[PDB]
Amino acid sequence: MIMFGSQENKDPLSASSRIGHLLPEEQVYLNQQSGTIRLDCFTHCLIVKCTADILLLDTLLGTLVKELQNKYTPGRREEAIAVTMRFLRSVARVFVILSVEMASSKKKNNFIPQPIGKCKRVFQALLPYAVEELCNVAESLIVPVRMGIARPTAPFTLASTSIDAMQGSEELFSVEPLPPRSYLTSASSLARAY
Amino acid sequence: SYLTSASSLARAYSIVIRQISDLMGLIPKYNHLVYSQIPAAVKLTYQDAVNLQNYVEEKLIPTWNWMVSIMDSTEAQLRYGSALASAGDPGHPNHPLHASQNMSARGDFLNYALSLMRSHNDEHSDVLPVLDVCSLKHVAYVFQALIYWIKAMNQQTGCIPPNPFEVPLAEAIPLADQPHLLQPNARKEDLFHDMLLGRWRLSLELFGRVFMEDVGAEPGSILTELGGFEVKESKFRREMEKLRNQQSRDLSLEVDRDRDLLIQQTMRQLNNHFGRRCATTPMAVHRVKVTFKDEPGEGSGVARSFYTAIAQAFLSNEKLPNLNAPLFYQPGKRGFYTPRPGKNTEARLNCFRNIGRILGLCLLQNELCPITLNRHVIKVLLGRKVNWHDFAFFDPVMYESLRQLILASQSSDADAVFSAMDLAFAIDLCKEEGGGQVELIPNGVNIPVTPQNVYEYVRKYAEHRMLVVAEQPLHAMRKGLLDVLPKNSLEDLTAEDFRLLVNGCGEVNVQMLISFTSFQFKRWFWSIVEKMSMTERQDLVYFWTSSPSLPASEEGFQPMPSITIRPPDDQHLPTANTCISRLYVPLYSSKQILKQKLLLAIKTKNFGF
Amino acid sequence: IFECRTCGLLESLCCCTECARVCHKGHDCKLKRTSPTAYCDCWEKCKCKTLIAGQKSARLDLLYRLLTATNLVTLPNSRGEHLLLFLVQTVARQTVEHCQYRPFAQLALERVLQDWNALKSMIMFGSQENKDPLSASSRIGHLLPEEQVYLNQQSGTIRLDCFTHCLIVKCTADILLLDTLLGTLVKELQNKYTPGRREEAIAVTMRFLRSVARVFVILSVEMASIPQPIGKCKRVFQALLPYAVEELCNVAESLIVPVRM
Amino acid sequence: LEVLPTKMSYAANLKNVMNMQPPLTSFRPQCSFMGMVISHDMLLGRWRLSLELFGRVFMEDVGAEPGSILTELGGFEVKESKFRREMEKLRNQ
Ligand SMILES: [Zn+2]
Ligand SMILES: [Zn+2]
Repeated sequence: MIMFGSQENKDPLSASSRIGHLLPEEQVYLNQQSGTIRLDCFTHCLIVKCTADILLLDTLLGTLVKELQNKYTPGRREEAIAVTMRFLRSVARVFVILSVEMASSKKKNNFIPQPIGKCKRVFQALLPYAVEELCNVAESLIVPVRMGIARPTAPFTLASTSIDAMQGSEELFSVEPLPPRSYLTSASSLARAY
Repeated sequence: SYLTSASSLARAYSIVIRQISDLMGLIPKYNHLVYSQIPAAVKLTYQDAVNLQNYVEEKLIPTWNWMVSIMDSTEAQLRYGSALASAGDPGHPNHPLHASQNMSARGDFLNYALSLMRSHNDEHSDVLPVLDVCSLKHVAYVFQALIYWIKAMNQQTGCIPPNPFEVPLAEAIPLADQPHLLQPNARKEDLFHDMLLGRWRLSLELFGRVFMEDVGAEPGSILTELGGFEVKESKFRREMEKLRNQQSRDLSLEVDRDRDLLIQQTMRQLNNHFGRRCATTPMAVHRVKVTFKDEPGEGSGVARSFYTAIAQAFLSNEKLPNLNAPLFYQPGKRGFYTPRPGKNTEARLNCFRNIGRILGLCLLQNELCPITLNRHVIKVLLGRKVNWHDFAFFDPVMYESLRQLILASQSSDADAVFSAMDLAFAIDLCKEEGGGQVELIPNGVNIPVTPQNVYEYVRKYAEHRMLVVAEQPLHAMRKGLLDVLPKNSLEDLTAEDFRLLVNGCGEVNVQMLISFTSFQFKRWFWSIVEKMSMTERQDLVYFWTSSPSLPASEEGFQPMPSITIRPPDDQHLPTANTCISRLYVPLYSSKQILKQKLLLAIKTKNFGF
Repeated sequence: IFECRTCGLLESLCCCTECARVCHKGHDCKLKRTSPTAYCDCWEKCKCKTLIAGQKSARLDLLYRLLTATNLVTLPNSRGEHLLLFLVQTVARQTVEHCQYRPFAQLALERVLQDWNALKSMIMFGSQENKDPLSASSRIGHLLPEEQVYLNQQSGTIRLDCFTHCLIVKCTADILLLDTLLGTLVKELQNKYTPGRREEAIAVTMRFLRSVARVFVILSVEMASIPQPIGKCKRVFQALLPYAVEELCNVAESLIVPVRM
Repeated sequence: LEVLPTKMSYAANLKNVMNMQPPLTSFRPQCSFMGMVISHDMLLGRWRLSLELFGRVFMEDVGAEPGSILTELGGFEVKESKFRREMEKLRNQ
């Protein structure tokens, strides 16, 4: 599951040979990229769409932690870290989107939405690796505003209720990849994400 | 208002960078240019010259890193999108080439944020990255300036040659195989310092289309030089407009519609005009006017009818009045003609000479002259060096058949194979010339070709079929254009540009026609013209603007084509005013029957004013 | 034209700008912006002390001795302009008015630039240890210590820009003045006899080329894609090519920094 | 950061910031951003005027984030709001 996106199932990642290959440099750009749309769909469903049963998330973290401290099997430690790192990148992507959508606690309710609360549980149980991965995620968001990279976009309102936030998130995450054959708003919004 | 300030600061930066480059160009020639002319100037040694260069480079390094990283990132995104188009399929509305690419504010931003996080660890798969290249024009000012620095510092302290190593013609020169890919804006790839300019090929292609009015107005812009048809035709359209309006002497032509008399009348006046003039002095005219008799009315539409009328006389393959063979033929694909040498009489030279003028006259006043020419004959007209790649335009069959011969000569067994063919340096002429073996080199009949000189044999076949057989027409047809257009007005445009300006668009494009013409009746009219056959579109435009084709640019209509809807009347027929290219159609509340009036009007093939 | 309350020159009555600084010095004389067509009326209501011109040969000779014996060229006048700045304004104003003549400032200015002391004062006029009476600075003796710093840093450069702009843009006359300014600068930039002079001439040239680059950029940014004002800026850079390239390198760097960040 | 920021130039200022360069419960944080232990009080005192405009212009957007230092250094404008609303809620109770 986690190492999906790599290898070929149904997408232009598959059939990258002569049929989708005009001299070798076509594959070079098609390679060096690993799919994560399928991975993101699994993560978003497990964090957002599912209920507060909080048993599948514990079950997933139980086996990841168990293999992260396995020594008697040769080479198991290295593949456990690579699996963990890719999974934590997916959770950070969902957490950034969810937190950016929702507004600040202006009503002094002192309540954090359940989907975000599940994201924090993953980060805490994997503290050394989550801290490392959140460092790179933050760097990707603020690098365009360090220079004039722009992509101005347009201002948008901030959702106050949970239901509105779950609306926007699923539009961009429940998506099928592909088959085979105003500037100041963007800077301020990226700075808010950082 | 941020991007306006950032783009202005980038323009101010470029003005300073040019001065450093301009100043540093005077260092080698200081004692001859500055120290002598200026009464009071400093004296420069050599040690401070190299130290000065080190100072400039170290200052410009931070800007170099800023620009290169941005241009590298955008180029990889643009190239990756083109890779996805080839592999992905059309249809699914996220394909880059699908119709949609041509949403809530919240939804629009979340994709940009998601794209950046995915591309940091280079995941970015199966989705086209979000990129608003129209917002990077302050970057384009910086990059264009630093190129100017290194495009001139390199001097201070095309025509594809390869003959061998062939590839199938289907993707080697695709323009030759489908000659209908000549859109006015067709990308050059589809038809067919230095390292950095080629390293960012795609990025410099988008620049010069979105950033040409600003950037490209600068005194040393690469985008202006890198520009293709869109900037070169506008420059030419002004170039011969300047010489058209300055002239105060006009010429009058007078011919009839009859085929035999038309050629006789047209020649009888053209040579008379050259009699009072000189060969060295160009035949530049303010305006040449021709009126057909038995039909009163003078105007622009009459002139357009003439160029088509004179073209059909030479287009056809029948004989001509003696004052003897037809002077054109199609050796390769249909539509593209090559001169017929024939008996090489003095009268034939004038016929090929005088067809040159009408090509220049058409360009001078910017009509269309439907005399389609092969690539090689167009090239020799402009003066560019003919090579062994445009021979593919002469025909696809022979070069491809000849291409296998070099490819087969790459094996040792080909020596035994070559003994079977045992070709010699002799070529049999086509049935066009009446046949007959011709020697490529002296005593070539007794000398059989070998795989050793297949490299040598190939080039002797081409130019024998290219130049010498058509030596006197190509040398005669040339001063036809020469005597009317100046020497220094055609060097910029290539053989590919020349065709679009002379012959216009290859086919009558309805999708361009709608964007060119101006006015529920229209929708019925537009549906009719979509399905009506391709054979008689040329007549409709001939009915429309007295020409079978369309100009390759929107400006090519002087004035713009218009259509006016008259009050309803089912008895009358549509009438076109060619002098203003205005078509009047009665307001018909029916679609199928309206086509009958259009077909009836088209078949008339008559004009009157 | 000017108006004076004390002399009664009002309404239709006016006095020329030459009479304002001599006949009406110290009065309540102010410039007015009305009715551009006029003529002087100073004598009709005042004893005009400007109707007589003296011996011209003695005027120049007197200027020669004052520029040699005395140290008077460094002192600015009551309006804050050093003598060189005043003269350049006169030449620019004169060359427009004097074109309407139907049948000294040029000579003095071309002579003042020829000596090193005047050029040193003009180019470094706003710089510290040189104080403009009318500037908001040179009053820093009663403000808090933190206020006094933040003001020792930064150096006045408006007066230098005004002088440089006039000699390049406004003084559209002959080029003799611009070559004269460079002639004494380059000579003082290659003199090895007087000790402690090379490093001083280097600093003066740096400051001057900074003003030219500031003027050259604004003119080029304003204009669309060669005008004489730009051609004069280009000539200055060529004559001091080693010292112009490095100055332009910093000028370009300052413009692109906010875009880069 | 001992020297008072004096130059009003972005290029020079960026040069300065660059060229100047057991039981687990015993672990203690060690903020030393590019040398020297840094306290929020020192940074707040250094950027004083810049933080007065920030808390007075960007009060509805940047002054609304969780744990923002724009709203607990705020003046009357932020003080008149939370007291009256808190009083109003108590009054209606
Ligand atoms: Zn007075
Ligand atoms: Zn007077």
